[PDB]
Amino acid sequence: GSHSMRYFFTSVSRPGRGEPRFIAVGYVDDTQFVRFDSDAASQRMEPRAPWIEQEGPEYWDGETRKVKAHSQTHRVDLGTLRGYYNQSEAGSHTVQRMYGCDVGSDWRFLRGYHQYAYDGKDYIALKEDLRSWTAADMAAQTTKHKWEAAHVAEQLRAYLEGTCVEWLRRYLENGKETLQRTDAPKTHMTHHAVSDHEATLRCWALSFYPAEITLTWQRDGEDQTQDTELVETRPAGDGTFQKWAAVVVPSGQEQRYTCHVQHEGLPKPLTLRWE
Amino acid sequence: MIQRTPKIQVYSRHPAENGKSNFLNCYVSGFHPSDIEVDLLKNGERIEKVEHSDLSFSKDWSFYLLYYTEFTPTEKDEYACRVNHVTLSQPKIVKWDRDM
Amino acid sequence: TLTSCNTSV
Repeated sequence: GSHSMRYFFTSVSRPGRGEPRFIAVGYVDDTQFVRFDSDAASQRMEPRAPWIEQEGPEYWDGETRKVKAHSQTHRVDLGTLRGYYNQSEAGSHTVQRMYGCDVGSDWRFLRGYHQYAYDGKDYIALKEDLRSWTAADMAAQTTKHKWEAAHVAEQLRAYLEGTCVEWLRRYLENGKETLQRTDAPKTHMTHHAVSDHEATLRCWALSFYPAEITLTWQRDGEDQTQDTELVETRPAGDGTFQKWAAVVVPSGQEQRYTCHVQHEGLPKPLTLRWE
Repeated sequence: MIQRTPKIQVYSRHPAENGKSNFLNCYVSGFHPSDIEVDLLKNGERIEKVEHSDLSFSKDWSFYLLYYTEFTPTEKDEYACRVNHVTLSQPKIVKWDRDM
Repeated sequence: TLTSCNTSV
């Protein structure tokens, strides 16, 4: 399994209603492990997975230190962006940032990210090379220049290839039961008659980890991609995900349709049928 | 200003077996801005101890959140999600279907 | 673990 640590930060200005809000969450694969929310009593980085709790005063203090410094930078960022777009002081705005790293199955550095958006649109993004930037517009280009000059990407490689990878692995090591598991999907199908001449056939995938899964319906071998209702993979709230694919069969045609489920935890992918 | 409408899924954590404990989830995803209101309803009435996850977002910068509450399904009991966001001309209600 | 970085746009 390939693994990833990503961190997500959201800053939203509240004109008149104080300091902006900064929410920070971190993730290893589909498991969230930490959080920070400006509007909280705490004002500390909190654990959100059992395996990080044990870490230590030092861990928790340093991450509180850093997340609060990130908080302040994103709210210096917010005013600068207002200037770069010479916007009102009355408007709310949202910046969002996401950085992290991916390791393959051998747990070595595979990919490094750092992207930044403003008002739900790309603003600037480090490229896979981890030295150059993709500046969306003129403003993102001023910013690009600034970071070119201060050699910020040189410092970025240090974190995403050293520390991010180092810690992700530590996190895999230390959260082994959660993080190195692969819960294979529990599949089954439903049949409810929509009418006299047609019926819904729904293929379920339940209690699985990681979220990556393909749920495909077929009729006589033909892909049914234009005719499948596919819901988005949702969380069950216990660290597993759920998903379903449905088709409306002309009655009598049930034995033509086959569901197909592919997930990291399934030795060979499943083909299911109503019979 | 980008404004994206929330997709809503209200479901349970486990197969709804009447008389047994489960959780009623309402996952909103796909929205922008962050600001969203989501209530879980038991027979129209608004359920009050309702948690939600920590705000996170997808590749395309839209936001998602899971709201949830412990519940024991009945056959007569009706449950739902009421969601409200700048994109909705009125609060969206989606009923729970135990088979979805 | 978070980066310690205070670079603004």
